[PDB]
Amino acid sequence: ALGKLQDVVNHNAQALNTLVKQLSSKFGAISSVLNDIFSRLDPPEAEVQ
Amino acid sequence: FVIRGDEVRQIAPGQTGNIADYNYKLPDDFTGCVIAWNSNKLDSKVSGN
Repeated sequence: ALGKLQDVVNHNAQALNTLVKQLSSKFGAISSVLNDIFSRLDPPEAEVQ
Repeated sequence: FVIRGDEVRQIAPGQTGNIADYNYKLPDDFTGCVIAWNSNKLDSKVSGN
């Protein structure tokens, strides 16, 4: 019966979860950890990453 | 100044080594030009400089 009210909560929670999950993507870079990128490479192309 | 041939590559922003760390350090956001040429005919002694 209350699917209309349940859908709003489900949508918001799923969108927030997707936003959180998007944080752990390399996004075309070598690694997804910023501080690893800093420590493992020199500033020249670390800036690009 | 005058440096060794192998260490000429250390004169660049973000580099590490003996010369870059303990003798002459360049800023990360450096702008300008560096000119290096061999001078074996003027700074070499048979006995040793």
